[PDB]
Amino acid sequence: EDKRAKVTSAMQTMLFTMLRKLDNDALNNIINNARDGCVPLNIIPLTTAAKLMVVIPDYNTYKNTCDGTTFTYASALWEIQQVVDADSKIVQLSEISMDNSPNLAWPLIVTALRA
Amino acid sequence: EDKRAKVTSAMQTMLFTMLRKLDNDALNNIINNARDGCVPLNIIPLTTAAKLMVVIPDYNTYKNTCDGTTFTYASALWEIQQVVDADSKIVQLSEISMDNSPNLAWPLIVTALRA
Amino acid sequence: ASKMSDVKCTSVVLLSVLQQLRVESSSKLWAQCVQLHNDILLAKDTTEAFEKMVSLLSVLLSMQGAVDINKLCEEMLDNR
Amino acid sequence: ASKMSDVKCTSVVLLSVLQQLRVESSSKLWAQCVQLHNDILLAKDTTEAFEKMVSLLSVLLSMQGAVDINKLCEEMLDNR
Repeated sequence: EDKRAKVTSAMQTMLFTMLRKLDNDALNNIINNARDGCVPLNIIPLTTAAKLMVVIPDYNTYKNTCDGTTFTYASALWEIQQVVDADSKIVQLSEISMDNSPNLAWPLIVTALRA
Repeated sequence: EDKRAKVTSAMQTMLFTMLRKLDNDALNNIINNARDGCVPLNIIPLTTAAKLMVVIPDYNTYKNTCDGTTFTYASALWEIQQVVDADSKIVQLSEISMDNSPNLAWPLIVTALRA
Repeated sequence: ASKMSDVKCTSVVLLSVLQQLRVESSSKLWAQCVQLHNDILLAKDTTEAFEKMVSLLSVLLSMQGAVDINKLCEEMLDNR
Repeated sequence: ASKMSDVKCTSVVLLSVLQQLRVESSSKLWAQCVQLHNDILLAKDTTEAFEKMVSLLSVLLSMQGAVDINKLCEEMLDNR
């Protein structure tokens, strides 16, 4: 696996170098979010009202993407439907405040639909 | 095969578009030669004195690449060893002249070695 | 004829990166990556090519143990 | 970090073009295209990457019935 892994590390380094050369707003968004631990759980859909599930690691990333019931991601707007914690317990949108932030079981999971 | 061929034509068009964007002297040489019917018969070697076999369609392409016993191809010099015609009959380097050109059985085959 | 050729070349690499991560073991997911790879190559305008590229790239980003993006930036910042 | 990334991306496409031409049927030739594909990705300077690219591209050009380069230039000149 030693000879095989060196080719994998070389092809993956080339992959993101090409993506970095594209400089696409929607591509840079999902890559930068993935760097902060904000990764999707399924294939990002393109049809309207389709399910998307993203992970939000900390509260500082939540306010950067969520505004009210709208969720901005991949250069698109998403209508939030469910919010759960690490124990699969549904969390209301009113609980997520700056005062109640360190009381929830981070990270959370947002199930939203495309606009 | 109709759905599969459309992807093949799309990937091959992208392949040469990338090669055209590279603008490499050795890459442009073998592609332009292949357009004129001057195609290699085996993998172009990189080691010295290794065998290379190229096809030469007409006499106007011969003088563009061959000078004496030296063969210029892929931005490299090649020492010619054998020259045969369409009937596998070995042709000497003295026969290939402008006066005896329409008498040979074109195309020819050159077996040369790297310098 | 434009940047369109750079996205289509990258989509072939991304599908190759997935196949080296042994994604072909899932016939359900591999057929989705293949169909998106075919959609990008057959796209006409850049808008359709990039949006399909987002769906294909999200497949890679959805696998946690596959790639740590912070690791590749370290190997990139150490050489620059 | 340079044009080096454009040659390595193209070499992945060229290997993918060969595999769609069903070159994998020859274990002797496919192992040579795979090893050249691995040599380009692991190359350090651009000189070694392009020279290995010449050997890999010559594999495609050596197959007469695979690709007519004049055909792709027609589909390219008609659209431009």
